[PDB]
Amino acid sequence: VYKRPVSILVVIYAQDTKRVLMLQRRDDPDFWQSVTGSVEEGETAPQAAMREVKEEVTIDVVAEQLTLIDCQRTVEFEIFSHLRHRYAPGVTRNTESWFCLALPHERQIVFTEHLAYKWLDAPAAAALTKSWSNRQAIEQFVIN
Ligand code: NI
Ligand code: NI
Ligand code: NI
Ligand code: NI
Ligand code: NI
Repeated sequence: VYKRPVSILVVIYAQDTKRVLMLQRRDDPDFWQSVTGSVEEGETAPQAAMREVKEEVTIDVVAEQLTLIDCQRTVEFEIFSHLRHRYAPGVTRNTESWFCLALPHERQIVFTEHLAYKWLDAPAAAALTKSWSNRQAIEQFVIN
Protein backbone atom coordinates (compact mmCIF):
# COMPACT_ATOMS: atom_id res chain seq x y z
CA VAL A 1 0.00 0.00 0.00
CA TYR A 2 1.04 3.64 -0.54
CA LYS A 3 3.76 5.07 1.67
CA ARG A 4 2.62 8.17 3.47
CA PRO A 5 4.30 11.50 2.60
CA VAL A 6 4.81 12.35 6.28
CA SER A 7 7.92 10.78 7.72
CA ILE A 8 10.55 10.92 10.45
CA LEU A 9 14.32 10.80 10.48
CA VAL A 10 16.38 9.57 13.46
CA VAL A 11 20.11 10.30 13.37
CA ILE A 12 21.58 7.49 15.48
CA TYR A 13 25.13 8.09 16.72
CA ALA A 14 27.47 6.92 19.48
CA GLN A 15 28.22 9.36 22.29
CA ASP A 16 31.88 8.43 22.72
CA THR A 17 33.20 8.29 19.11
CA LYS A 18 30.60 10.55 17.44
CA ARG A 19 30.33 7.97 14.65
CA VAL A 20 27.00 7.81 12.81
CA LEU A 21 25.08 4.62 12.08
CA MET A 22 24.43 4.38 8.33
CA LEU A 23 22.16 1.79 6.71
CA GLN A 24 22.11 0.62 3.09
CA ARG A 25 18.69 0.66 1.45
CA ARG A 26 17.37 -2.42 -0.35
CA ASP A 27 15.27 -0.57 -2.98
CA ASP A 28 18.23 1.67 -3.87
CA PRO A 29 21.48 -0.11 -2.85
CA ASP A 30 23.45 3.12 -3.46
CA PHE A 31 21.34 4.91 -0.82
CA TRP A 32 22.86 4.87 2.67
CA GLN A 33 20.84 6.58 5.39
CA SER A 34 19.98 7.05 9.01
CA VAL A 35 16.65 5.55 10.10
CA THR A 36 13.68 7.00 8.22
CA GLY A 37 10.05 5.89 8.19
CA SER A 38 6.51 6.94 7.31
CA VAL A 39 4.32 8.26 10.12
CA GLU A 40 1.18 6.12 10.14
CA GLU A 41 -2.41 7.24 10.68
CA GLY A 42 -3.20 8.02 14.29
CA GLU A 43 0.42 7.98 15.48
CA THR A 44 2.60 10.96 16.35
CA ALA A 45 6.04 11.64 14.90
CA PRO A 46 7.83 10.64 18.19
CA GLN A 47 5.76 7.45 18.27
CA ALA A 48 6.78 6.69 14.69
CA ALA A 49 10.41 7.49 15.45
CA MET A 50 10.47 4.98 18.31
CA ARG A 51 8.57 2.35 16.31
CA GLU A 52 10.85 2.61 13.27
CA VAL A 53 13.97 2.51 15.46
CA LYS A 54 12.72 -0.74 17.01
CA GLU A 55 11.73 -2.17 13.61
CA GLU A 56 14.79 -1.11 11.60
CA VAL A 57 17.73 -1.51 14.03
CA THR A 58 16.14 -3.60 16.82
CA ILE A 59 16.84 -0.97 19.50
CA ASP A 60 14.02 -0.56 22.01
CA VAL A 61 14.35 2.97 23.36
CA VAL A 62 11.80 2.59 26.19
CA ALA A 63 13.20 -0.69 27.52
CA GLU A 64 16.83 0.42 27.16
CA GLN A 65 15.98 3.71 28.94
CA LEU A 66 17.43 5.75 26.09
CA THR A 67 16.52 9.31 25.10
CA LEU A 68 15.01 10.09 21.70
CA ILE A 69 15.58 13.82 21.23
CA ASP A 70 13.10 15.84 19.21
CA CYS A 71 15.35 18.05 17.07
CA GLN A 72 12.44 20.50 16.61
CA ARG A 73 13.10 20.62 12.88
CA THR A 74 10.81 19.75 9.98
CA VAL A 75 11.73 20.02 6.30
CA GLU A 76 9.99 19.17 3.03
CA PHE A 77 11.71 17.68 0.00
CA GLU A 78 11.00 16.22 -3.42
CA ILE A 79 10.58 12.46 -3.46
CA PHE A 80 13.34 10.86 -5.57
CA SER A 81 12.02 10.15 -9.07
CA HIS A 82 12.77 6.41 -9.02
CA LEU A 83 11.13 5.92 -5.59
CA ARG A 84 7.99 8.03 -6.12
CA HIS A 85 6.05 4.98 -7.40
CA ARG A 86 5.45 3.98 -3.76
CA TYR A 87 3.33 7.08 -3.02
CA ALA A 88 -0.26 7.89 -3.96
CA PRO A 89 -0.79 9.27 -7.49
CA GLY A 90 0.30 12.89 -7.65
CA VAL A 91 2.29 12.76 -4.38
CA THR A 92 5.71 14.32 -4.99
CA ARG A 93 6.61 16.07 -1.71
CA ASN A 94 7.57 14.47 1.59
CA THR A 95 7.53 16.27 4.96
CA GLU A 96 10.06 14.90 7.45
CA SER A 97 10.59 15.55 11.17
CA TRP A 98 14.02 15.17 12.76
CA PHE A 99 15.10 13.17 15.81
CA CYS A 100 18.40 12.34 17.51
CA LEU A 101 19.42 9.16 19.31
CA ALA A 102 22.73 9.06 21.17
CA LEU A 103 23.87 5.59 22.11
CA PRO A 104 26.62 5.22 24.74
CA HIS A 105 28.90 3.28 22.36
CA GLU A 106 29.02 1.91 18.84
CA ARG A 107 27.33 -1.48 18.79
CA GLN A 108 26.16 -4.39 16.66
CA ILE A 109 23.01 -3.77 14.66
CA VAL A 110 20.48 -6.42 13.68
CA PHE A 111 18.63 -4.80 10.78
CA THR A 112 15.53 -5.77 8.80
CA GLU A 113 14.83 -3.06 6.16
CA HIS A 114 18.41 -2.74 4.87
CA LEU A 115 21.24 -4.69 3.25
CA ALA A 116 24.12 -3.67 5.56
CA TYR A 117 25.20 -1.12 8.19
CA LYS A 118 28.34 0.97 8.74
CA TRP A 119 29.65 3.18 11.57
CA LEU A 120 31.16 6.29 9.98
CA ASP A 121 32.61 9.54 11.21
CA ALA A 122 29.92 12.22 10.90
CA PRO A 123 31.44 14.06 7.86
CA ALA A 124 31.88 10.76 6.04
CA ALA A 125 28.31 9.75 6.86
CA ALA A 126 27.05 13.20 5.85
CA ALA A 127 29.01 12.94 2.60
CA LEU A 128 27.80 9.41 1.90
CA THR A 129 24.01 9.76 2.03
CA LYS A 130 22.04 10.78 -1.07
CA SER A 131 19.43 12.67 0.99
CA TRP A 132 20.17 16.35 1.59
CA SER A 133 17.97 16.44 4.71
CA ASN A 134 19.83 13.46 6.22
CA ARG A 135 23.10 15.22 5.40
CA GLN A 136 21.91 18.47 6.99
CA ALA A 137 20.69 16.66 10.12
CA ILE A 138 24.06 14.96 10.64
CA GLU A 139 25.89 18.27 10.15
CA GLN A 140 23.59 20.17 12.50
CA PHE A 141 23.15 17.67 15.36
CA VAL A 142 26.26 15.43 15.33
CA ILE A 143 29.07 17.66 14.06
CA ASN A 144 27.66 20.85 15.65
NI1 NI B 1 12.80 3.27 6.92
NI1 NI C 1 7.57 2.15 8.09
NI1 NI D 1 10.92 1.29 8.27
NI1 NI E 1 8.58 0.21 5.91
NI1 NI F 1 29.67 2.23 28.72
